[PDB]
Amino acid sequence: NPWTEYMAKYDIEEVHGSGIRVDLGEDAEVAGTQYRLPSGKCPVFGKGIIIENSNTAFLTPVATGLKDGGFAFPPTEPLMSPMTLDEMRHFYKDNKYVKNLDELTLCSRHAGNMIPDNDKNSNYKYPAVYDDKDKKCHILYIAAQENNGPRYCNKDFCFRPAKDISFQNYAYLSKNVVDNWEKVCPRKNLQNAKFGLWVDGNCEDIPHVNEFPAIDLFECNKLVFELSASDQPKDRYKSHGKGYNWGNYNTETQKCEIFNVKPTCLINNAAYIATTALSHPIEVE
Amino acid sequence: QVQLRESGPHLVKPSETLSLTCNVSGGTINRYYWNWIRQIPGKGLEWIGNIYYTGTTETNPSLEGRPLISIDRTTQQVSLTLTSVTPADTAVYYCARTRGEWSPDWCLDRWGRGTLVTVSSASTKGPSVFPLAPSSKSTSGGTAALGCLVKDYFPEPVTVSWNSGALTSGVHTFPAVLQSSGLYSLSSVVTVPSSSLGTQTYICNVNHKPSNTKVDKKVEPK
Amino acid sequence: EIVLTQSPDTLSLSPGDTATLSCRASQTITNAYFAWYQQKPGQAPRLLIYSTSTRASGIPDRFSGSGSGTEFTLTISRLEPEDFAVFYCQQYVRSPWTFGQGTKVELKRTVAAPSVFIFPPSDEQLKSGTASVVCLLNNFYPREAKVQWKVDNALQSGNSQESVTEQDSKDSTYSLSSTLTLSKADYEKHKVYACEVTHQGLSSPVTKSFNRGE
Repeated sequence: NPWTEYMAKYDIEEVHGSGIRVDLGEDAEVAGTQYRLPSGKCPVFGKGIIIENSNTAFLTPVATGLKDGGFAFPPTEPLMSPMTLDEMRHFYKDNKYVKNLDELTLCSRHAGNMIPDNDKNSNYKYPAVYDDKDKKCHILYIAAQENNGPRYCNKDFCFRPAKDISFQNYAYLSKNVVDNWEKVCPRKNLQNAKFGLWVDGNCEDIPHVNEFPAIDLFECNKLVFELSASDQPKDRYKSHGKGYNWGNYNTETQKCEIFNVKPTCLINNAAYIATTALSHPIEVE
Repeated sequence: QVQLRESGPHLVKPSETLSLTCNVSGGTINRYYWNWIRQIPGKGLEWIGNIYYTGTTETNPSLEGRPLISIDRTTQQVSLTLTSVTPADTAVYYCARTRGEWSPDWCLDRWGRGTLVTVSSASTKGPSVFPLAPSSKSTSGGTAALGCLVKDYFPEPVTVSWNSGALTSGVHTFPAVLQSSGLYSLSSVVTVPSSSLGTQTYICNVNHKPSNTKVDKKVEPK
Repeated sequence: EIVLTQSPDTLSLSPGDTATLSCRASQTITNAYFAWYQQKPGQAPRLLIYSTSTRASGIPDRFSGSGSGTEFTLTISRLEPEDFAVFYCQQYVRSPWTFGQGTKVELKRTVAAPSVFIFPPSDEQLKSGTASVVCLLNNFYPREAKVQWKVDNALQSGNSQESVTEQDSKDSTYSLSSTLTLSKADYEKHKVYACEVTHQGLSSPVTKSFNRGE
């Protein structure tokens, strides 16, 4: 199959290998207590956390002294989060490879160097969110992504992960974000292209898809993110990247064709845009 | 049961800024898109802009970027900030809520009562209620017609009730007219039994929000 | 923007009849993003159908929407008095969201002649230097009517205005109010003030008049 090299980054179960909507693909112990931890190897472009029971942004620093704080790192001296791209590179000026590393990888590694709650030898590494409008790297103290159930969130934190135009310039980063994600991770939606399966030397349509109405490319990406692999309901729950991570958006018919099988070839249809749950909800190439 | 209510000025000068507020009560603002809709007398309904509780807003390019929409989650009130207003902006403004979050549910199933906003250089003036007294020229046999004339007020709107809402049957409150003087005149009438004129008191209650004036006028036969 | 055009602009249908409303679009509209609305006087629009066919909550099955591409129609099976209102179509495929100009559906009823009343200017207004004479036409159908003012048999022009109420909620009739305004100086120079009314419910024109304080 000639598309093997090209379509490799769309084998999300391999390049990413963890939940997308909720990323809790690994476990780690901090001070003797085991906690769940984001482990996806690819950045989740456009993903953010919405706090529905408070007027607080999830990148606000956690409270220190509750509902008035967010999911971000507590203030520190010297300050570690939030740190701009320029601040990060001068903070690691001595290291050679920080010059090479890009914004997202540097932000992920900067968060990984934060010692979790004075546990020098803990596997835990805080996840990070990078803003490309402010060029700020936000280290997330709270690695949780969703707590929204009728048990105690029908009437009030209560929060959910989602794609939003507000989160347009955000990139959710786990500790395992690879430094070569530009080549092995999906970021941009493919214009005039449609995912398909390569069978018997031909690129055919995805055999079975779920068709949902979608008014634009952004909504189709939001739908795909909602139905994508997650490591939380609503090791048994760990998706390992298995899920409805791909969608073919038909612009003319305003349909969002979502499927749970890794695509292996592309089809040229000028009315279609190929999107993945990890892809940026707006950018195109 | 979610109730939406608009609040704002009734008169705004040209080139000023029009600020309106939509107090959302009885339901959450989350997962819903909040709109501002305007119908100009002479045209149909017009869409102004959107806002999601995340902060995302879309506006109508026809308004030329004048409208600015914001949302306060703590107070659950949605605001409209329209700059460089013009008399053409004179209209009734509604805030409407979409059926849901996803695109097929973007129909507007929840609406406010709407609030009238007039854009003009004219100044606010209170009304003058005059009695339309019953007479032999207003009594057809056993039935009598009476009313009170709300004249020379600006701007709209005016509301009229009779006997503090006790008298409703036979009442007719007509649309106002814009006189050549630039002020509005309105008439409200009611038909009553001809025999009750000398034993029943009829009072018309005229309410004028722009000037904050409430006036009660006793209409007596003459 | 997408332009929506409705037709017909007006309809006079008796209760029990079927109303067909049409809405045309300047470009194709996906079925999932078309809606119909009902608006009564003094009230905000109420949603009837969305997704071109899905009836809103609590809407009777008399209402039925349909269409595809650039053609959409709204049908009301058996009109009853509570249904008569103005109806709008809407599209939300591409921003800006747009509406049709609307269709007014009047309730056709039997002809009723107006009851004419005339009110002299109040002594209170006269003390302010102005005199207004009000002529009232009560509970008539159809809406078409004509009022002519005559001061001392002189037809008046340019010094009167009129307005008409909406269709009454009980008898589906109209009422008209006409105000003749003069300065008290002009008012006191004349004696006879008459209101002349012509309507198809009247065999011949009716005139209600009075003498100034006599």
